[PDB]
Amino acid sequence: FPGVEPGHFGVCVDSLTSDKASVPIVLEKLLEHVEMHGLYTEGLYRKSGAANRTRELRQALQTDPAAVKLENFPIHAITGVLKQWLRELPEPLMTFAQYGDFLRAVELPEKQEQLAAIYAVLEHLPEANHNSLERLIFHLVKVALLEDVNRMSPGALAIIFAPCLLRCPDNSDPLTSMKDVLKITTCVEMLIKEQMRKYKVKMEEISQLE
Repeated sequence: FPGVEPGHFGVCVDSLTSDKASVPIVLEKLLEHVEMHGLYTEGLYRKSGAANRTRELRQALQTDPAAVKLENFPIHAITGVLKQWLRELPEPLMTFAQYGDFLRAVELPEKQEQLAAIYAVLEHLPEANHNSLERLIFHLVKVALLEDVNRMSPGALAIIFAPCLLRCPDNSDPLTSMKDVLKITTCVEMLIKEQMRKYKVKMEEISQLE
Protein backbone atom coordinates (compact mmCIF):
# COMPACT_ATOMS: atom_id res chain seq x y z
CA PHE A 1 0.00 0.00 0.00
CA PRO A 2 2.45 2.67 -1.29
CA GLY A 3 2.31 6.24 0.01
CA VAL A 4 -0.79 5.82 2.18
CA GLU A 5 -0.77 5.79 5.99
CA PRO A 6 -2.42 2.78 7.69
CA GLY A 7 -4.41 4.99 10.07
CA HIS A 8 -5.22 3.95 13.62
CA PHE A 9 -8.42 1.92 13.39
CA GLY A 10 -8.38 -1.67 12.17
CA VAL A 11 -4.62 -2.11 12.43
CA CYS A 12 -2.70 -4.50 14.71
CA VAL A 13 -1.89 -3.07 18.14
CA ASP A 14 1.85 -3.79 17.76
CA SER A 15 2.17 -1.53 14.70
CA LEU A 16 0.83 1.35 16.80
CA THR A 17 3.53 1.02 19.46
CA SER A 18 7.24 1.86 19.58
CA ASP A 19 10.14 2.82 21.84
CA LYS A 20 8.60 6.26 22.33
CA ALA A 21 5.02 5.01 22.70
CA SER A 22 4.39 1.76 24.60
CA VAL A 23 0.66 2.45 24.31
CA PRO A 24 -1.09 3.38 21.03
CA ILE A 25 -1.50 7.17 20.84
CA VAL A 26 -5.25 6.98 20.13
CA LEU A 27 -5.84 4.70 23.11
CA GLU A 28 -3.91 6.97 25.48
CA LYS A 29 -5.48 10.11 24.01
CA LEU A 30 -9.03 8.79 24.45
CA LEU A 31 -8.58 7.27 27.92
CA GLU A 32 -6.72 10.28 29.33
CA HIS A 33 -9.44 12.65 28.11
CA VAL A 34 -12.21 10.60 29.74
CA GLU A 35 -10.14 10.55 32.94
CA MET A 36 -9.72 14.34 32.73
CA HIS A 37 -13.31 15.28 31.83
CA GLY A 38 -15.72 12.35 31.93
CA LEU A 39 -15.38 10.28 35.11
CA TYR A 40 -18.43 11.97 36.67
CA THR A 41 -20.68 11.08 33.72
CA GLU A 42 -23.69 8.89 34.52
CA GLY A 43 -23.72 5.73 32.41
CA LEU A 44 -20.14 6.19 31.19
CA TYR A 45 -19.40 3.58 28.47
CA ARG A 46 -23.01 2.41 28.94
CA LYS A 47 -24.84 5.17 27.09
CA SER A 48 -24.28 5.60 23.36
CA GLY A 49 -23.52 8.81 21.47
CA ALA A 50 -24.90 9.90 18.11
CA ALA A 51 -23.88 7.56 15.28
CA ASN A 52 -22.89 10.44 12.99
CA ARG A 53 -20.78 12.33 15.54
CA THR A 54 -19.13 9.08 16.61
CA ARG A 55 -18.38 8.41 12.95
CA GLU A 56 -16.99 11.93 12.55
CA LEU A 57 -14.77 11.37 15.57
CA ARG A 58 -13.40 8.09 14.20
CA GLN A 59 -12.69 9.88 10.91
CA ALA A 60 -10.74 12.63 12.65
CA LEU A 61 -8.74 10.20 14.80
CA GLN A 62 -7.86 8.18 11.69
CA THR A 63 -5.73 10.78 9.92
CA ASP A 64 -4.03 12.31 12.95
CA PRO A 65 -5.29 11.56 16.49
CA ALA A 66 -2.97 14.18 18.00
CA ALA A 67 -4.59 17.25 16.45
CA VAL A 68 -8.10 16.15 17.47
CA LYS A 69 -9.61 18.57 19.99
CA LEU A 70 -11.74 16.09 21.92
CA GLU A 71 -13.41 18.91 23.86
CA ASN A 72 -15.45 19.63 20.72
CA PHE A 73 -17.00 16.16 20.82
CA PRO A 74 -19.73 14.81 23.15
CA ILE A 75 -18.55 12.44 25.89
CA HIS A 76 -20.65 9.44 24.79
CA ALA A 77 -19.28 9.69 21.23
CA ILE A 78 -15.78 9.59 22.68
CA THR A 79 -16.60 6.48 24.72
CA GLY A 80 -18.29 5.05 21.64
CA VAL A 81 -15.21 5.41 19.45
CA LEU A 82 -13.06 3.94 22.23
CA LYS A 83 -15.13 0.74 22.33
CA GLN A 84 -15.24 0.78 18.53
CA TRP A 85 -11.44 0.96 18.45
CA LEU A 86 -11.23 -2.16 20.60
CA ARG A 87 -13.78 -4.02 18.45
CA GLU A 88 -11.99 -3.10 15.21
CA LEU A 89 -8.60 -4.50 16.22
CA PRO A 90 -7.63 -7.32 13.78
CA GLU A 91 -7.30 -9.48 16.89
CA PRO A 92 -9.05 -8.92 20.24
CA LEU A 93 -6.73 -7.24 22.76
CA MET A 94 -6.44 -10.38 24.91
CA THR A 95 -5.74 -12.39 21.71
CA PHE A 96 -7.42 -15.35 20.02
CA ALA A 97 -4.72 -17.84 21.04
CA GLN A 98 -5.02 -17.25 24.78
CA TYR A 99 -8.83 -17.09 24.71
CA GLY A 100 -9.15 -20.64 26.02
CA ASP A 101 -6.51 -20.03 28.67
CA PHE A 102 -8.67 -17.30 30.18
CA LEU A 103 -11.72 -19.58 30.15
CA ARG A 104 -9.78 -22.33 31.91
CA ALA A 105 -8.66 -19.84 34.57
CA VAL A 106 -12.19 -18.87 35.64
CA GLU A 107 -13.34 -22.49 35.47
CA LEU A 108 -11.19 -23.20 38.55
CA PRO A 109 -13.15 -24.02 41.77
CA GLU A 110 -11.91 -21.29 44.13
CA LYS A 111 -11.43 -17.51 43.75
CA GLN A 112 -7.78 -17.38 44.84
CA GLU A 113 -6.56 -19.93 42.30
CA GLN A 114 -8.90 -18.34 39.74
CA LEU A 115 -7.18 -14.97 40.25
CA ALA A 116 -3.70 -16.52 40.16
CA ALA A 117 -4.54 -18.40 36.96
CA ILE A 118 -5.88 -15.25 35.29
CA TYR A 119 -2.70 -13.32 36.10
CA ALA A 120 -0.65 -16.31 34.93
CA VAL A 121 -2.27 -15.93 31.50
CA LEU A 122 -1.71 -12.15 31.50
CA GLU A 123 2.04 -12.76 31.85
CA HIS A 124 2.03 -14.51 28.47
CA LEU A 125 0.26 -11.73 26.56
CA PRO A 126 2.32 -10.16 23.76
CA GLU A 127 4.07 -6.94 24.76
CA ALA A 128 1.78 -4.49 22.91
CA ASN A 129 -1.35 -6.30 24.09
CA HIS A 130 -0.20 -6.34 27.70
CA ASN A 131 0.71 -2.64 27.57
CA SER A 132 -2.70 -1.70 26.12
CA LEU A 133 -4.74 -3.94 28.44
CA GLU A 134 -2.76 -2.62 31.41
CA ARG A 135 -3.59 0.97 30.52
CA LEU A 136 -7.25 0.10 29.90
CA ILE A 137 -7.83 -1.84 33.12
CA PHE A 138 -6.26 1.00 35.11
CA HIS A 139 -8.70 3.32 33.35
CA LEU A 140 -11.66 1.09 34.26
CA VAL A 141 -10.44 1.01 37.86
CA LYS A 142 -10.58 4.82 37.86
CA VAL A 143 -14.15 4.71 36.52
CA ALA A 144 -15.34 2.06 38.97
CA LEU A 145 -13.96 4.09 41.88
CA LEU A 146 -16.55 6.76 41.04
CA GLU A 147 -19.41 4.24 40.80
CA ASP A 148 -21.39 6.23 43.37
CA VAL A 149 -21.47 9.08 40.86
CA ASN A 150 -21.21 7.57 37.37
CA ARG A 151 -23.19 4.43 38.29
CA MET A 152 -20.61 2.18 36.61
CA SER A 153 -19.75 -0.82 38.79
CA PRO A 154 -16.87 -3.18 37.91
CA GLY A 155 -19.54 -5.71 36.93
CA ALA A 156 -21.27 -3.25 34.60
CA LEU A 157 -17.94 -2.29 33.02
CA ALA A 158 -17.06 -5.98 32.68
CA ILE A 159 -20.26 -6.73 30.77
CA ILE A 160 -19.51 -3.83 28.45
CA PHE A 161 -15.81 -4.48 27.86
CA ALA A 162 -15.42 -8.29 28.05
CA PRO A 163 -16.77 -8.90 24.54
CA CYS A 164 -14.54 -6.06 23.31
CA LEU A 165 -11.49 -7.71 24.85
CA LEU A 166 -12.23 -11.40 24.33
CA ARG A 167 -13.78 -12.97 21.22
CA CYS A 168 -14.07 -16.73 20.66
CA PRO A 169 -12.35 -17.92 17.47
CA ASP A 170 -14.71 -18.32 14.50
CA ASN A 171 -13.81 -22.01 14.50
CA SER A 172 -15.17 -22.75 17.99
CA ASP A 173 -18.31 -24.64 19.00
CA PRO A 174 -21.24 -22.17 18.97
CA LEU A 175 -23.14 -24.46 21.36
CA THR A 176 -20.79 -23.39 24.18
CA SER A 177 -20.79 -19.67 23.40
CA MET A 178 -23.70 -19.61 25.85
CA LYS A 179 -21.54 -20.06 28.96
CA ASP A 180 -18.48 -18.42 27.40
CA VAL A 181 -19.93 -14.89 27.58
CA LEU A 182 -20.55 -15.36 31.31
CA LYS A 183 -17.02 -16.70 31.73
CA ILE A 184 -15.23 -13.88 29.90
CA THR A 185 -17.33 -11.35 31.81
CA THR A 186 -16.39 -12.96 35.12
CA CYS A 187 -12.72 -12.89 34.08
CA VAL A 188 -12.74 -9.16 33.34
CA GLU A 189 -14.79 -8.34 36.46
CA MET A 190 -12.37 -10.20 38.74
CA LEU A 191 -9.47 -8.40 37.11
CA ILE A 192 -10.99 -4.95 37.65
CA LYS A 193 -12.00 -5.77 41.23
CA GLU A 194 -8.59 -7.11 42.24
CA GLN A 195 -6.76 -4.20 40.62
CA MET A 196 -9.14 -1.79 42.38
CA ARG A 197 -8.67 -3.62 45.68
CA LYS A 198 -4.91 -3.21 45.48
CA TYR A 199 -5.48 0.40 44.41
CA LYS A 200 -7.45 1.18 47.58
CA VAL A 201 -4.80 -0.49 49.75
CA LYS A 202 -1.83 1.42 48.37
CA MET A 203 -3.94 4.59 48.29
CA GLU A 204 -4.17 4.54 52.09
CA GLU A 205 -0.36 4.52 52.14
CA ILE A 206 -0.16 7.36 49.60
CA SER A 207 -2.38 9.53 51.80
CA GLN A 208 0.14 9.92 54.64
CA LEU A 209 2.85 12.49 55.37
CA GLU A 210 5.47 10.42 57.21
